[PDB]
Amino acid sequence: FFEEMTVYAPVPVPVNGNTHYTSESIERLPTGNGNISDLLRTNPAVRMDSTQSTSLNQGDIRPEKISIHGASPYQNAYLIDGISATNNLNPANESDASSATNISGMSQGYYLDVSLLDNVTLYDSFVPVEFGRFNGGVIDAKIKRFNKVKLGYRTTRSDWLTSHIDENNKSAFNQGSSGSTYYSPDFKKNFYTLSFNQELADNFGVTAGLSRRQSDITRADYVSNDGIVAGRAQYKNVIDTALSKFTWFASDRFTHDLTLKYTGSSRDYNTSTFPQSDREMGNKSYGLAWDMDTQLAWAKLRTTVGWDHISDYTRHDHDIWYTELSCTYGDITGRCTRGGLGHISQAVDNYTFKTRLDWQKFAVGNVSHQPYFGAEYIYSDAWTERHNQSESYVINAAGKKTNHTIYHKGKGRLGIDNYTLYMADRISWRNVSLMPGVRYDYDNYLSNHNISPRFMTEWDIFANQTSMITAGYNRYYGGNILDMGLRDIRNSWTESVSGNKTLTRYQDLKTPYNDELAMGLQQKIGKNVIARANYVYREAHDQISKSSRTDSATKTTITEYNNDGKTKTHSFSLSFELAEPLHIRQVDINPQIVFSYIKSKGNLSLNNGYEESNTGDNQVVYNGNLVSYDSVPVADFNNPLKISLNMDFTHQPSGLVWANTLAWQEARKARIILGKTNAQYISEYSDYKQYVDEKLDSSLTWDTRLSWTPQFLQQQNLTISADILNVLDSKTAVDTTNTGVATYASGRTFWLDVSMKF
Ligand SMILES: CCCCCCCCO[C@@H]1O[C@H](CO)[C@@H](O)[C@H](O)[C@H]1O
Ligand SMILES: CCCCCCCCO[C@@H]1O[C@H](CO)[C@@H](O)[C@H](O)[C@H]1O
Ligand SMILES: CCCCCCCCO[C@@H]1O[C@H](CO)[C@@H](O)[C@H](O)[C@H]1O
Ligand SMILES: CCCCCCCCO[C@@H]1O[C@H](CO)[C@@H](O)[C@H](O)[C@H]1O
Ligand SMILES: CCCCCCCCO[C@@H]1O[C@H](CO)[C@@H](O)[C@H](O)[C@H]1O
Ligand SMILES: CCCCCCCCO[C@@H]1O[C@H](CO)[C@@H](O)[C@H](O)[C@H]1O
Ligand SMILES: CCCCCCCCO[C@@H]1O[C@H](CO)[C@@H](O)[C@H](O)[C@H]1O
Ligand SMILES: [Mg+2]
Ligand SMILES: [Mg+2]
Repeated sequence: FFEEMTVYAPVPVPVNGNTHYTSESIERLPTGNGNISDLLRTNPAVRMDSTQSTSLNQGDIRPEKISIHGASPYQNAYLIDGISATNNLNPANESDASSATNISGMSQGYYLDVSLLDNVTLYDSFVPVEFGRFNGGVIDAKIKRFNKVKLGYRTTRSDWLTSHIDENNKSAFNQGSSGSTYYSPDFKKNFYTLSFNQELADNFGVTAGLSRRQSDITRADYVSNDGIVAGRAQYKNVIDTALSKFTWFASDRFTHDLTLKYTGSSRDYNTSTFPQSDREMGNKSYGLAWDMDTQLAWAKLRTTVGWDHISDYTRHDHDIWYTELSCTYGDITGRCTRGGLGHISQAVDNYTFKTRLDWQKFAVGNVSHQPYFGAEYIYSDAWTERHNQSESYVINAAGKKTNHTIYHKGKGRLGIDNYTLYMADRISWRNVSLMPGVRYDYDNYLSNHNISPRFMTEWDIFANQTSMITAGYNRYYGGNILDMGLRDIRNSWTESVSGNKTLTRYQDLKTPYNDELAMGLQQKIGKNVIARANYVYREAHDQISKSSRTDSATKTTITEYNNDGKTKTHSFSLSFELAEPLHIRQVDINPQIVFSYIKSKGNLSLNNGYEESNTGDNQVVYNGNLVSYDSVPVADFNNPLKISLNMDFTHQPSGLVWANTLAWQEARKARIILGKTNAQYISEYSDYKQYVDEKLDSSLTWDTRLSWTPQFLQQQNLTISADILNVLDSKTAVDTTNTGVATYASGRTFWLDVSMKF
């Protein structure tokens, strides 16, 4: 509806607030593990946490965190075919640790292998009324409709990866861990894909995508008090993906779709120091969706009936975790800790009922109107469970148990009703396009009536589509964190002597939101250059943070959640591309320059999210100065300037495609909290928290993918590809400890993949 200059460049970029990633572009770009986060790292609206996936943990194949326009990584709406696929149970808890209540999770409900998706669409700004419950952006994964059998093999290993490690981390890295932080010294990645589409009957068919991504990380199974490794074992990390879509083109009026979705993540861990501490930590999501499109003469009606199960779990091998003062395990003699703390889980089931009505285009004088309305109902069943009774204790040689704790078999469930109403009008007069809209959200979890005004306007300045300006104002209200209401039930299962149970105060919370002011320019320079300039301003208000206290008499820790967090972020992007690529001796060259600049100031850390507790600090000492906390730069997802030269080489006679991305990223600042002993500390300001920012290293990263399709074979069935990540083997310090011990980004990495079509 809005006029747009299509992206012919190597890397997709934001057009009118949205970026489209086709399967061609997902396959052409080197995407590592093939998680949606690998696809979106190149987007100028996105910032990753460079301290997350480092030289120390390339074995892990799970999806990574993404910040859109300064928003936190738990504030994005992840959807599959327009249906919510976001894990709102407790996305901030990523800890791989073992405990009675620890469960590792993230915001992505399904860890989807992107190589099976038809396309992925990211909305970063000018987001329409249909999308909601997010503070930063919307990621919409789309499933292919029948239109072919493809087999794909992809592999990599620790031998093909260069690890830049500080000498201080060498021992922990070789063992495979340091307490609850796990490393991947030795690993082998085998990824298998199977995709097919088959017409089953007249106007009826199905598409099925299956993917098994496995990483076998080798660590020490047992480490002694001395630090002596006794043996090594293989810890299976696997993500299974199963996607399927049935389409029945029943008639001119009706079209039916039935979608089956399933992602199975499973990771084996153990505590090196504790014998018999094996545990399976995982995440399982599956669901169904019946879509129906009814075409009438005056309007189009789209209905969706859906069910999704999103879960995370910890399943120890053992049910008892205990400390023997005189060890009876194997040949261990001293004090030893053995076992595990059973099986726990957390889940949310959504029952979705959506409707959208698209009225036919009509005129009121010379002003063209195309309105649309939506109504949605989502029932959420959210729960946490302790599957088996567990115990902990210290036992003496005689058999006397002390410091005994019992974890009781239990389950706690929550029922939530979510409603959505929305309407927008597509207004078009001459060279001006207008889309005014309003979205309404209500839930009985926080019981807040949320009104989101949504407005974007586009002006074709000369009406020849050479200069187009887009401006807009939009409000984005986020979703809920179900842990707040569920944790107390999980903490009540604990029966111990001096254990503080929890009381969580959250029902008076206002829903967190972003106000956005955005301006976009699409400009044709000369005959062959397309230039895109975008500015996005985001004010993040009523951001969730907390404060706590422990009460002795009642033996309770009272956490009171609040809306004290606030950030201001300025986002700028400048892109240059060619309408026509160069042609030299049959080699087609497609070049692109992308500038991305994101500066954010706030009184919180994005990684902390709703668990942030320092928002009550109105003032801080920052780099020797007593300043307002809101004026201080945000400490994470903080590499402000990004400059990229992207270049695709295509030589059809030889069946070769050469994709290259050269990315220069600005150094991030590592925040350090100063103690009274610190040389830079100021006693004058002792009543305030004091921080110093240490700038680290900038990174020049060259990622490449060389794809060969042997021309001798009829139908071009076979394709062999090589991916090289960080070709220059840049050594970049992503993070540093208080002592000065540095964490490094990953070094040169080689990926080999084969695909056969039939
Ligand atoms: C398509 C994938 C081709 C892989 C070719 C082998 C990659 C070699 O990889 C290199 O090997 C060196 C010696 O073993 C190591 O020192 C380097 O760290 C490693 O990057
Ligand atoms: C219909 C089945 C579709 C997927 C086919 C690929 C499954 C690969 O499966 C893998 O095979 C390996 C064989 O060496 C085993 O060692 C692994 O444990 C297994 O996960
Ligand atoms: C998961 C989908 C459930 C619906 C069952 C599939 C019905 C397919 O029905 C098909 O419809 C065609 C007309 O559209 C006819 O020409 C075919 O003979 C008939 O098999
Ligand atoms: C596609 C389905 C469209 C949305 C259906 C809206 C149903 C509204 O239902 C109403 O919700 C109120 C709020 O909890 C309740 O107080 C009322 O008792 C209930 O009937
Ligand atoms: C949170 C308490 C109700 C849980 C849902 C139970 C089964 C569906 O009952 C729902 O009740 C709502 C009223 O609250 C209505 O708005 C819905 O239309 C109705 O489907
Ligand atoms: C078509 C969509 C209809 C649903 C709109 C949401 C109406 C929310 O309405 C609210 O319902 C609560 C009960 O759950 C009451 O406590 C509130 O007083 C009432 O304002
Ligand atoms: C398509 C490009 C649009 C350019 C928009 C104007 C430049 C925005 O610039 C911003 O202005 C703010 C004003 O208070 C300052 O606070 C920011 O530091 C500054 O970066
Ligand atoms: Mg290596
Ligand atoms: Mg309330």
